[PDB]
Amino acid sequence: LISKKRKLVADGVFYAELNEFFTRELAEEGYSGVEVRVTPTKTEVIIRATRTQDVLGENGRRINELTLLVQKRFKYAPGTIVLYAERVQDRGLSAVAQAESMKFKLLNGLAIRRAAYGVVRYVMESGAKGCEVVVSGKLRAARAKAMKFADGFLIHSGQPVNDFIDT
Amino acid sequence: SLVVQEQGSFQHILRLLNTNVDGNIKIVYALTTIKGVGRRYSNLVCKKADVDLHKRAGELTQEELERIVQIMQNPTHYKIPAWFLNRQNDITDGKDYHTLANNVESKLRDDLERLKKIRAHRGIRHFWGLRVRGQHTKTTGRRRA
Amino acid sequence: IKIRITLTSTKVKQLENVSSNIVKNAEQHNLVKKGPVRLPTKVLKISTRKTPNGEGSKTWETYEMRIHKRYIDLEAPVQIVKRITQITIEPGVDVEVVVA
Amino acid sequence: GRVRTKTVKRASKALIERYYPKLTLDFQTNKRLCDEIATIQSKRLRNKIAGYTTHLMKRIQKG
Amino acid sequence: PGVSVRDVAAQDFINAYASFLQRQGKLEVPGYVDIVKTSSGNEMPPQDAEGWFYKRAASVARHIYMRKQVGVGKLNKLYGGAKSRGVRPYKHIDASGSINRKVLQALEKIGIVEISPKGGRRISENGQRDLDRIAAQTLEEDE
Amino acid sequence: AVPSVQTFGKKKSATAVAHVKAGKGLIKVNGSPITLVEPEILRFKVYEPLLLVGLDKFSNIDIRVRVTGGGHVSQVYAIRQAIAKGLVAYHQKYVDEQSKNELKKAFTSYDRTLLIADSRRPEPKKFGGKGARSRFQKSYR
Amino acid sequence: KKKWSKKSMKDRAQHAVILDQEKYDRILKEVPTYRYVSVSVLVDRLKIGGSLARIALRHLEKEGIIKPISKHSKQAIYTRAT
Amino acid sequence: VLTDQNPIQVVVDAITNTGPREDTTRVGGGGAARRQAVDVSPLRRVNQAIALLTIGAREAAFRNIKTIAETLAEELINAAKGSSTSYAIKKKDELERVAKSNR
Amino acid sequence: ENVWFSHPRRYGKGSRQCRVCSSHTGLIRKYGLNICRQCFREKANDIGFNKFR
RNA sequence: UUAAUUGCGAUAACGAACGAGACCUUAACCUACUAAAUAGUGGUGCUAGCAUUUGCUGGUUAUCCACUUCUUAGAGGGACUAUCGGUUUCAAGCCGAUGGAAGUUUGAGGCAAUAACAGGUCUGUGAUGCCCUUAGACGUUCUGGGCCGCACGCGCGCUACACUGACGGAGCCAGCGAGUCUAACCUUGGCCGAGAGGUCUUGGUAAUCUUGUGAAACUCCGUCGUGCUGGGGAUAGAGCAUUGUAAUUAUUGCUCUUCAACGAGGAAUUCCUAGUAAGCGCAAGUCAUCAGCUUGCGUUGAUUACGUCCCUGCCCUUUGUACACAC
Ligand SMILES: [Mg+2]
Ligand SMILES: [Mg+2]
Ligand SMILES: [Mg+2]
Ligand SMILES: [Mg+2]
Ligand SMILES: [Mg+2]
Ligand SMILES: [Mg+2]
Ligand SMILES: [Mg+2]
Ligand SMILES: [Mg+2]
Ligand SMILES: [Mg+2]
Ligand SMILES: [Mg+2]
Ligand SMILES: [Mg+2]
Ligand SMILES: [Mg+2]
Ligand SMILES: [Mg+2]
Ligand SMILES: [Mg+2]
Ligand SMILES: [Mg+2]
Ligand SMILES: [Mg+2]
Ligand SMILES: [Mg+2]
Ligand SMILES: [Mg+2]
Ligand SMILES: [Mg+2]
Ligand SMILES: [Mg+2]
Ligand SMILES: [Mg+2]
Ligand SMILES: [Zn+2]
Repeated sequence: LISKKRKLVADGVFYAELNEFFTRELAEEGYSGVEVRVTPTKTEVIIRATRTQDVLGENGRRINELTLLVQKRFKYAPGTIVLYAERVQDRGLSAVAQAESMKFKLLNGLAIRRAAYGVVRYVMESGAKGCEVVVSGKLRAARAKAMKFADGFLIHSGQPVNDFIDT
Repeated sequence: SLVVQEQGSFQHILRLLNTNVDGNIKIVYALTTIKGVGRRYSNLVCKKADVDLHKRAGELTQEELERIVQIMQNPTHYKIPAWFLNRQNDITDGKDYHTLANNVESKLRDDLERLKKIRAHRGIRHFWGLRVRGQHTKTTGRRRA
Repeated sequence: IKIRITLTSTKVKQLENVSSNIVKNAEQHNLVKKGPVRLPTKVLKISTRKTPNGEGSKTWETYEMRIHKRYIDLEAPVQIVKRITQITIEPGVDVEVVVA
Repeated sequence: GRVRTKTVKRASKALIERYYPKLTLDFQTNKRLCDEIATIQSKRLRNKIAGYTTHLMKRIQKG
Repeated sequence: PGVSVRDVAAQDFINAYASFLQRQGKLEVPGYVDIVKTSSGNEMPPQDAEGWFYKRAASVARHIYMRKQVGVGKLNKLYGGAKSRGVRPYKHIDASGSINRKVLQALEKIGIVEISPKGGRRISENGQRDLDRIAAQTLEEDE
Repeated sequence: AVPSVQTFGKKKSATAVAHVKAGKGLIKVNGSPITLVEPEILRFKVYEPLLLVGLDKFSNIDIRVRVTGGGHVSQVYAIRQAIAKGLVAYHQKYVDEQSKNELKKAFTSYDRTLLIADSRRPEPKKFGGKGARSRFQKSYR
Repeated sequence: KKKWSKKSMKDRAQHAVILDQEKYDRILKEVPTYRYVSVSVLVDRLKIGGSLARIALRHLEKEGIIKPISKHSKQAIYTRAT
Repeated sequence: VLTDQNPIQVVVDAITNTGPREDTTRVGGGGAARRQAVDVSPLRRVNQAIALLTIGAREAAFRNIKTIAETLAEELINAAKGSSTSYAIKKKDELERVAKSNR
Repeated sequence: ENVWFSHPRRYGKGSRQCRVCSSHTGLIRKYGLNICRQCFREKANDIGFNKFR
């Protein structure tokens, strides 16, 4: 018994809160987005990741944990919410995943140029038409400066950016 | 399309409530010259006295002027509804008056005196000569006097 | 039997696909209907200063959400009713079925 | 200004280079065969290409 | 040929009908007349003051003859106007409600309008006849 | 049945629908004859097509106009546009085409916007100003 | 407080408010010879007020001395009838 | 009612009569720049005529009892005759004299 | 105690806060999303709000 | 030559990429498609009034019938400077006219390159390194004040200095939008109240109800009459209401009274080329209440260029430089 405007902005805020929760929790598992398909009899939540085995855990233990967390937080009834996991197609064609990989490499201690060029090589090997990586901040000094690593050609203007570019 | 010539008893500036009221202008906005009397009050009393409002104040009779003065001096006696009045539920007696030419200044002044001797905020403000209705003083009332 | 089906999506293509499959189902079952009535797509606007802080040229940004609403009226028995609510589901498309 | 870009001009040059015993001095049928014989994403660009092909065929009819 | 309120200018009809009502002298005037402004946004009361209730009533009668149903809210919206708020910018303020309410009550008692379903007031049969005849004479005054 | 057409005249945000059938020559506007459009001068602005083509061409037909949107001037322009377009539609469907040509020629020779709507539309409002093109005021010191 | 102005006063005419027989018969003998008559004329000529001018115009048009050609409010336009 | 001619003939006569034919303009090479006299186009003549007439009527009807309409009538009639009492003709002759002096 | 949180928070800038940043200034209260304008600019494409003009 | 390193082309360069453009959204056309009591129209039933001689104006939810011109959208079409004439090495293109809904890249926007500023922001962030502080804490919370405080100086604005007008009556026309759930939102209608507003109900989770948002400027009739005047309405006194726990340095609204400067604004300076400036109001944002502000919407709708590089700046080339935090 809610207007459709507020219904849809609530759907959007729900998707956003779920995305933020999952990109904070499953960062070590290649979380590359989520889909939310509501339906009669339930709402299903399709996570798209790489390490689906680690997302599932043993006996679906972690999936059960996440279903329970989602239900308790969003006031769903037990059984009205379901979580599925899927191996994402084209791992190289996913910016969030490569960014998380860069993050973990730089935290483990790898060097900036090595990491960024590994990323761009993997992407352009994965059937892309262009990739760009920008690392900004304090790099071997106090004064901050950016480093743009790139291969192939990219676009910056127009609706083709919303269509093709993944940022 | 009314043209009556006139008879020469018309009078220029007249006197009432200790105010040199102007003739040669209609009676409502003429009576507005009296401090304490505005457009609404004067229109209303000139309606209740049944004097024609198309008439100029200098073209009127002493009995009409006295009727109007009597009305404005005790208006509630003539079915004036007690919310046209500038001093209602006054501050001391609880009755409803309507101050006029010099009583307006005297009453304002004794109000300020009450607040000053009470040392109320508005009285201190009036004494200092500042704004009292809570306005901002940073950019206005610079050459206020 | 007086059913209204309202679809309240943001995705015009998915909405029109749903409408098309519904109407062709009702047409191959040969059910009298009032065709898909398309209400005005309502635009939800939010205007915001582009900047977090206050300095700079006062640049404003209007974000929009277009909500597309369709409704179809059907005369239908309970079996076709229950199966129609069984099916005609796609992501991002919200449906409401009401009788009378 | 109504200056055409090199996308339009190259496309028209190719269409003339390999479809001359064909499209004529008429924008309408040149358009209706451009959408038949080329893959163009937008009607606006299709019509620009058709117009430039018509202009070039007018040029070709005289020398 | 037949005539109606819609075949004559509104000013002419309203003047004629207000004169008819003032001459008939039976409708009403509440008693707070010759005191009031007709609007919280107006600055002075009406200037005629030998009437103007009949003008308001004629305007309301024409309005309800045209329309289907109205209320005191609609009439306040219609007869309101720009309140000069001194040094601040103007603003729409709606008219006084007691005035139009008592106008409609008097029009009911004299039988020109009635209460209607779907709320509000509606034009009655004898009131429609009255306005039509007044319009006919308002038009053929010009002979 | 009776010979009947229905047309529309337009302006900024006003539209005037006009039913035109066969009748005895009554020209109404929302409830009322054509002589009460109420600017008192755009009345002469709306008489124009009648006065141009001759009132004999309105004797056999009934026109009834319903106007909504805009303001008084735009409503008048919509009314005259709708009247002219409905007359032309009637003369095109029921009368022959030569009369339509003569009528259209007269209307366009007097004024182009009698049959064709003005394509001028409001420019939107942009920030930093009270209007489309205007900016607020620049302060340097 | 510098004003940056001139503030030149005026002569302050004293147009009449109510008439007598002299102004009345002056009106009655001088509203002819006027090819255009209106409030502005009856104030730049005879020094009556604008209200008196309105009333006198209605009066004279009642009798028939001045012919009307358009009586739009805020601008009354009369000529002389011969 | 006054000046029983066609009033359209009157206004076009006014426009023709109060149209400045010669006017000045800054011409120079930089620091050496003067107000040199030049001809005036007919469209600018018409526009300046209308502007002068309307401005004179406006600032005449301002702060006085006469109306904008009769002030404009005064202006148009005096301009069609040639008066030197009208704002328009006075400005016209001023500009023409200045341009003559600055030839 | 009973004075720890005594003051009412039924209205005003204290009764609301962003569901993300827990901030009282700059709330978008339209359509019942209750997000600061900055976090809204961050999460708009996720929520379904986009720029077209 | 172009708005455009946009193109013609020339050519120690060739072939490419980014940006521009193309693209997306929106506004304008479709009496051609799909349809639609959540938008309309016509007719037929019932019905009111005037005329009566057919007719004119209206109302009418379970009267139906028919349709989609207006309204809504979805898929599509349409303009591409089309045709013609001039002008140009006679190429890109430009100018004019005709047609057309539309011929300033159709109009307005969104997106928007490389390189940078030691621009702003740690007071948006459970974004953050370092430093400081960390229990009589700079955490958190309660009460009360302040952020409004005023001899003055600047910036954005609102009101106005009046008749192209103020006032009073009538007439009377929009569009963008918002709205209640575990709540109390937008509120019609009836009654009371001068007014603000109060009260009894009602509809709407919304193309259906508020809302034809019966807006205002505007028009028509009258009053006023060049008088710091019925222009203007700050500054003050008193009272009545509403929001809120609480209004006292007035939250705001209303009534009466008081009725200040201001007589078109000096040196200076801002915005603007068509449905644009300007005038006019309306919705939303903030919001318990508080618009003089902003974001958008529409209503009425001018003058004047259609040009130049004189001032202020921008771009490219050549040129000089004792400059490189770079006149
Ligand atoms: Mg009014
Ligand atoms: Mg104003
Ligand atoms: Mg504007
Ligand atoms: Mg004047
Ligand atoms: Mg019927
Ligand atoms: Mg040619
Ligand atoms: Mg563009
Ligand atoms: Mg920050
Ligand atoms: Mg502050
Ligand atoms: Mg500013
Ligand atoms: Mg005033
Ligand atoms: Mg008025
Ligand atoms: Mg509307
Ligand atoms: Mg400047
Ligand atoms: Mg508000
Ligand atoms: Mg406050
Ligand atoms: Mg603000
Ligand atoms: Mg230019
Ligand atoms: Mg040298
Ligand atoms: Mg050096
Ligand atoms: Mg130096
Ligand atoms: Zn936030």
